[PDB]
Amino acid sequence: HWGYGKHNGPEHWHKDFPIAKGERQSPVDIDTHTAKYDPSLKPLSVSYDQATSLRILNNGHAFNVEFDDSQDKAVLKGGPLDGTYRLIQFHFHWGSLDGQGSEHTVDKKKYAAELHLVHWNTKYGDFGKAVQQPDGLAVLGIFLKVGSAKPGLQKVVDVLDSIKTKGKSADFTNFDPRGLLPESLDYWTYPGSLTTPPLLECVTWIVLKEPISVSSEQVLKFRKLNFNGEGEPEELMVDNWRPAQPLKNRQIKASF
Ligand SMILES: NCC(=O)NCCOCCOCCNC(=O)c1ccc(S(N)(=O)=O)cc1
Ligand SMILES: [Hg+2]
Ligand SMILES: [Zn+2]
Repeated sequence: HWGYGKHNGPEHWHKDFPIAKGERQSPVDIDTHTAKYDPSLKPLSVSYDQATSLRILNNGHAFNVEFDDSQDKAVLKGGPLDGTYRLIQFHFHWGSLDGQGSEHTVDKKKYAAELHLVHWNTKYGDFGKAVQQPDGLAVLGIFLKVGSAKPGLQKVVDVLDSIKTKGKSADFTNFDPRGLLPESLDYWTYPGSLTTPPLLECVTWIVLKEPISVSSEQVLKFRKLNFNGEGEPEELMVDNWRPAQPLKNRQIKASF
């Protein structure tokens, strides 16, 4: 099955998921000189004071921190969006080296990692239904650059040892996502898709201008994770990112 290896990597995904070559894929390069300043763009509204984290899980392609989304607990609104989007999970994409790892690029510049905070439009009732609509999801993308440690990320880093292989999970309550946000909420937005199979084109991307910094040691722990399950040949979970895809006439709007 699909992965990031040379035999099952992104270049092969189109075979089982033809949408891989659709008209609104994701990730893309943000050409900052071609991005359009849209004055009609509203400021983002991140309401995560009430977020209820549940657990963390190694799903074989990344680690996900899941939240309780049975109620309007942690939501995203404003920006290019209409209605409320509820946080379901967050995960990262990282590289084998500091010079690569992000999915989206800014003027072809790659970051060490990229944080994705996944939300689904509540008008559709459930996540499964949101994935069948063109305005079904909203993913908040935050770039990670190597520098100073991120206080707020440390809690995640420490549990990683507990979910080393695919299929492992650990309780992960009382995690506050606000600790992962940059100071500024300026963003780029464009119509896109999931970045992993099934690559559904249901996402409104909100990519923050300002990156968060993490330490070398924080990033290193990410790379200690395994793609494989327990008792199988060890394969380091690195470079779980997809290359930039053709914009194809879509327009990237800037809130700044
Ligand atoms: N009805 C059968 C069926 O499979 N329906 C599935 C409904 O939607 C399924 C989508 O796959 C779910 C798993 N993936 C994700 O949730 C998921 C979420 C976000 C991103 S990303 N990287 O673009 O932020 C990538 C993947
Ligand atoms: Hg869709
Ligand atoms: Zn992602």
